Amino acid sequence: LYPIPANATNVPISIPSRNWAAFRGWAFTRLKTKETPSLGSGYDPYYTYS
Amino acid sequence: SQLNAVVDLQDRNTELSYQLLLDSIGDRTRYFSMWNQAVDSYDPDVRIIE
Amino acid sequence: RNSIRYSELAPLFDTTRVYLVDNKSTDVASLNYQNDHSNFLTTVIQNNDYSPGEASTQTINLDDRSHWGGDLKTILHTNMPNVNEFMFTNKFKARVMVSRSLTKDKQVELKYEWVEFTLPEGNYSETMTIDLMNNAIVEHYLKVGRQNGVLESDIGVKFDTRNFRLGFDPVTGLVMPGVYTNEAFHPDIILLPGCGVDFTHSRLSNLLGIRKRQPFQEGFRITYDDLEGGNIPALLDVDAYQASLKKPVIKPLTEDSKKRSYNLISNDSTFTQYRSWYLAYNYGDPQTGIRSWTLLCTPDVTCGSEQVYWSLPDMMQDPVTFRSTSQISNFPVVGAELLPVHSKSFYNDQAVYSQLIRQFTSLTHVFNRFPENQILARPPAPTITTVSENVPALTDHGTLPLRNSIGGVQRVTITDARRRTCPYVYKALGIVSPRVLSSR
Amino acid sequence: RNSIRYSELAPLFDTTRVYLVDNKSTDVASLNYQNDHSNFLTTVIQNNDYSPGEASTQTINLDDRSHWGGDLKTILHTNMPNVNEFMFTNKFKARVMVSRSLTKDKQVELKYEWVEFTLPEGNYSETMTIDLMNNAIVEHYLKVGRQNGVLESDIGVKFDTRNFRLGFDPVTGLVMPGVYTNEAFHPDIILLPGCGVDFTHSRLSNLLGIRKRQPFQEGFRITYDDLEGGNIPALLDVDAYQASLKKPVIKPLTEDSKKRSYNLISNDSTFTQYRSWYLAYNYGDPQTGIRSWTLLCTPDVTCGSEQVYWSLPDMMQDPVTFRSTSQISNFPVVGAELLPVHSKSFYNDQAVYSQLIRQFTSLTHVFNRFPENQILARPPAPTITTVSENVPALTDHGTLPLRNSIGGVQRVTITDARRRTCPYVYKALGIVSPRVLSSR
Amino acid sequence: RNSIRYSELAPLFDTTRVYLVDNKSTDVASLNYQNDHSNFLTTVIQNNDYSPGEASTQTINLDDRSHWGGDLKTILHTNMPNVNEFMFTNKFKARVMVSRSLTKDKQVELKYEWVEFTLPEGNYSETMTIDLMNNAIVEHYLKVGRQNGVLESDIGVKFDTRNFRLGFDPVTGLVMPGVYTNEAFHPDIILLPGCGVDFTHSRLSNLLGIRKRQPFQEGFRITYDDLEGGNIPALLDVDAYQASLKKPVIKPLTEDSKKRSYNLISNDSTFTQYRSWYLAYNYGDPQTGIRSWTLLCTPDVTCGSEQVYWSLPDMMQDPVTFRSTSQISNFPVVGAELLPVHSKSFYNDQAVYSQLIRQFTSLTHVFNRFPENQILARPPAPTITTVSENVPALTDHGTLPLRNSIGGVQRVTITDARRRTCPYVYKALGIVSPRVLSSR
Amino acid sequence: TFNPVYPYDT
Amino acid sequence: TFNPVYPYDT
Repeated sequence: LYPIPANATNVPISIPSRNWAAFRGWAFTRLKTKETPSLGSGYDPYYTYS
Repeated sequence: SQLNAVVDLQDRNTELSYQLLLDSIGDRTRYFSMWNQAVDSYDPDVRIIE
Repeated sequence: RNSIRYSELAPLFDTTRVYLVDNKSTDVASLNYQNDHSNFLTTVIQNNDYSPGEASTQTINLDDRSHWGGDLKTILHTNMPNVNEFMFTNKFKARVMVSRSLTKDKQVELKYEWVEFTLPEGNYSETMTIDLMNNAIVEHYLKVGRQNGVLESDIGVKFDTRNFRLGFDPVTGLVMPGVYTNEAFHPDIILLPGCGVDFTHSRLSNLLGIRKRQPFQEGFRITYDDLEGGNIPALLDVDAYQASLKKPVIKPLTEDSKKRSYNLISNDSTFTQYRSWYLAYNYGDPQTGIRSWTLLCTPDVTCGSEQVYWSLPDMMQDPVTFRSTSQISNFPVVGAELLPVHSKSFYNDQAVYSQLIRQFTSLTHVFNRFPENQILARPPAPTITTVSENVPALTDHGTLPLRNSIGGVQRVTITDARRRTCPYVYKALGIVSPRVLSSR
Repeated sequence: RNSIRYSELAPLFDTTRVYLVDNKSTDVASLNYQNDHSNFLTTVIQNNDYSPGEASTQTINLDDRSHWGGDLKTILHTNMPNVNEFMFTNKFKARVMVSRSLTKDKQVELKYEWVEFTLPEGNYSETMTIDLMNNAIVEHYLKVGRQNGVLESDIGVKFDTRNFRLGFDPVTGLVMPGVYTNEAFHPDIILLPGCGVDFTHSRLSNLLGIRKRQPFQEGFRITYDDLEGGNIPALLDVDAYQASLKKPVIKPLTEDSKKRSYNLISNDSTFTQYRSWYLAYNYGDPQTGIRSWTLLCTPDVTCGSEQVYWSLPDMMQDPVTFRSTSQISNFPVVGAELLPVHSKSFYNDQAVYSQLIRQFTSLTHVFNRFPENQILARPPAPTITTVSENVPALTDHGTLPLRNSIGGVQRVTITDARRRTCPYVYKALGIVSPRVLSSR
Repeated sequence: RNSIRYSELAPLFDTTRVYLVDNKSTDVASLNYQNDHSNFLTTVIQNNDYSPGEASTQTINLDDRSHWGGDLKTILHTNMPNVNEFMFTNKFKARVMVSRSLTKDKQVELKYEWVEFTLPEGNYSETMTIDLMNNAIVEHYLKVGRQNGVLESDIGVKFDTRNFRLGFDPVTGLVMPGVYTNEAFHPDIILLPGCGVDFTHSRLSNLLGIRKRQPFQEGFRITYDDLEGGNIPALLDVDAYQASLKKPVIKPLTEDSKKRSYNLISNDSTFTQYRSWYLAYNYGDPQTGIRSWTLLCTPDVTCGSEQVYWSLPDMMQDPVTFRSTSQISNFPVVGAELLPVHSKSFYNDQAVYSQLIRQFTSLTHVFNRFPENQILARPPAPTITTVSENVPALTDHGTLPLRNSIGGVQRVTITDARRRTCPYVYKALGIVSPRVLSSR
Repeated sequence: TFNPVYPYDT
Repeated sequence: TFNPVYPYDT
């Protein structure tokens, strides 16, 4: 997940040199930060959406 | 063995994977109370006004 | 034979160093967040590329053909308060008088009850800690005592620190000087009939320097009734005696300025109803008194050297009998170490020459509210105050067995005697140096 | 089998010593120059002939047939100031009142703003550090406050160190003594409506002894609004009450000499608008107050034991996962050690008997500018001051792997937590003693 | 296989101990004489018969078939003075005014010159060291200054220790209090136009706690010109202002009792011609001021932890790259160790309450000669004085290679950074314990 | 009949 | 109307 600031239009992503053997491909979408609870923890204090 | 067979990553997406797995093996249009198996949808006539 | 491989980097041999550290800028951001320096995650990776987490995938592999072990030295640093809630040094139960009443025509009805007073975290130094306690006894009287009868004259329970018995004359039966010699010897607790204190759930006991001679019998209750033999003797009526020069002497000062009664047992006896621990200990029956089941000990502000246990669940093998689990409060232990707190000692001959001046220095007699009553007075400050002081501890555990596959993210955890993270840790970090031990 | 050869000298066996040292007269002249004791070059050669640099050509060769390692003990000595810019202890943001105005006929327009005050590097001791802070709040008022309305009466933010609540009477609702008992218990910060302080970018927080119970959540902001429950109670009108002997009592001293208002919430309430941290912590709602997310801790002037990492890029093999580079701020690490600074503790019962005398000693009341206002007064000096003190550290890292060909000139580098040379190093030097570990 | 033979005594195996010690009654008599505890001879023999020297013939033989090594722990003890000639702490160059003259009808001819003042070895404590310096500036004026014009009013160079800027009011442009707040913060050096100080050949710099941010560039010269921005502001004419209650204020006290001029730049400016280092550092342009190339550091009386190197030319093999010689000042080194001196810190709140009393205690105002001039006054004594203190050092070097034939008389030698015996050694002695390392 | 419990005299 | 912000009296 990469952040897209409000009104931002360009989204550059970089992946440091690594191994690609067996790579299958890419798949992608776009989500709203408000609708994406934070999963890097047991509880998201800033998640006010259901 | 006391060794944990379960090894997870924050990087993995189990819930979604299961969503996609279901669609591939059956008719997501059918409901199944046991697992609360009732897919989220919307009225086509609401999303697209005709 | 004894390699040490990593992703794709030259293999290393014989030994090296993996570092467990909280500080790292990257991981703090992501990983720990809702954690603290006593239960955190950290990447052992140390390779600038690779997103932490993605780091988590990688692993440091100690050659498989041999059983490895690693020396584990750590640097622990706290800053825990002398008196705080978590360590159980901010509370303490005591029984005081609640109401003094005129009842059913002629009866004097005294109602006593137990109550738990608390202290305001921090406030180091032993003497002052005493004061804060005495003050809490008062603060309570202020909210219940007076407004229910009970005078100051009959305030039950007060921690003092002197030998009410230095003046004492074996014939007179009185403290000739007319004053309880104002020097500090050891903390003790004084009680009035019917009341007393309980430390069952408090380490402050250890601060006063009074312990049970049989520790493991959970239940530290010291009643008035227990302080047998050894009630603070009474004061000579210095004024009467002198002016009178038979000789008055037998006259045991019954009150004081602002007229407070020294609760004397009877119009005759030279003894007062005030019982002192310190007295019972060395002045009472050694075979049945209190000296029988309690011990007079050196104070110690830390309240009791407690130990903390380390655990690196994801990096060391689980020691002999511990079983591996995921319950933070049961992780295997790999190293024990005393919790970083010492008793620095100082000299303040300024004590009691200072209490004298300290009272003017502090714009209030908040602690000395009863500057006349020889008992309720403010205990003398003892020369040689102690103060808990936090100190970094460069400890060193031994070589411990390692897993031959060290995960990218290791979990570090410092626990306490009862097994629970310790909020007062500011810095914890360790250095591990693996090395061979034998082969498979 | 295990030789150690050099240019043309007798071969040595089993072990010896290479010395890493800055002092050398020759190299200082040439080599380092634009460097400092934390990032320098040095010749390991130690042979009187040979021009340094030309030395650089030569090499110490540890027999090739074996993997060597060397014990590395070092001697590090600094002299870094308690309060300085590099460590982040000379700045700190706080929000104060900027302007007090008479507006649009009837409105009282209060304008508050955040501003970052700085301190003059060095000035050790905790108490004094507090003072320097309070002074900086003032120094600002002097450049903006007064000349824009705002009286002294309404100065927002002041670091004190006492328990505004000792006198307090549960009935009166006032500090009976008529004075906030002048004794020091712990540092705390007091705020007026609308203002507050922020330490997000400062270790001074750690000096006051106030930390977040959840450290890693970058963002230390403590608003007036946060200090719920626990506004400094008001003072009894000691004069009125006494002279009046109904009883005046309810009279809560509204001003003081030189008539400054104690901003009382209303003509009724016994509480003032002044909110104290220390109060909120142990006197406010434990479940929702500030005690919920901040921790009362022991001061510590050093501001926080930080560690430094060593690196000998040209002499040790790169530890497990570090990759070799030439970017000074990423060199591999070979040893970690706490940065040489301790908290020496002293006793000055002379405190507050000294503030009293200190004020005459210092020909100015620079810090006590408001010697009447019971709040804005100069906080009491606490008995037991702390002072960061620099100390040489004879540390000892373990045996580390070596390259079998040691260059004539080695580069030594001591870095800090954030990875950057540390200006405060006066002496750094290490001794390495190579020895065999296994063969190829 | 691993014997250890001596003349004609039972052979010993595996290990033992040879002792290097100065004390021995016999050898002192004969051998050393013109030597000292830093370059002496000693017999390792330890056999009561045999005349030393004749002892010299004998030898301890470590089995030839193996390469031996020995653990070398030593006991070093000095007693070197804080301030002495050998360490370079008794001298220091400064530029002062030599002559003030009335010339060629209307010209004011000022002649300045550099001169090196010396201090009387010993005199520890930092504060006092400052004083001794200031005094030396004076003592010179007494021999040249006055008798060539130059008044006290224009004495260039004085080491002080306070923040001439605490009173300062951003509007007034003056130190309102009418007195430079008499509290000590850090040593600094004040200069008058045209003069300044140089430490190029002195460690005292390190005593003041002022270092170059680029050490290796030999050349510590701090001119008046350098102390840009940050001239001690002037004092408010407290008397005028008050009595006058427009308002005088703008009146910046031009002299003092005994009428000395505060050299104000012009009849207008609030600033004086007196420039302070401490000011320039934190009050001047951070990018171009002095803070740009000098660093504010903790004092440290020792003047700088220096190291000493050991050497046992006749008993250990010569470490990697040293070559064997007979030039005492180039012997091979076998162990490095910091020179046994620490900074003990004390508390004297008695400072400045003591300077006040110290002046009456010392029957003379020798250091305070100008008790009126707010500048030339005697710097405040800082709370927390430091004092170099000598301490025995039980150090421990590692195992070092040995010669398989140890001579009867060994030569011991402790050298310093620059390689020269160190006169201040009272006791030096070491214990060597040989043991096998491999075979030939 | 209120005890401030404080010796105001001294 | 200038506050020196300093108690000159004492």
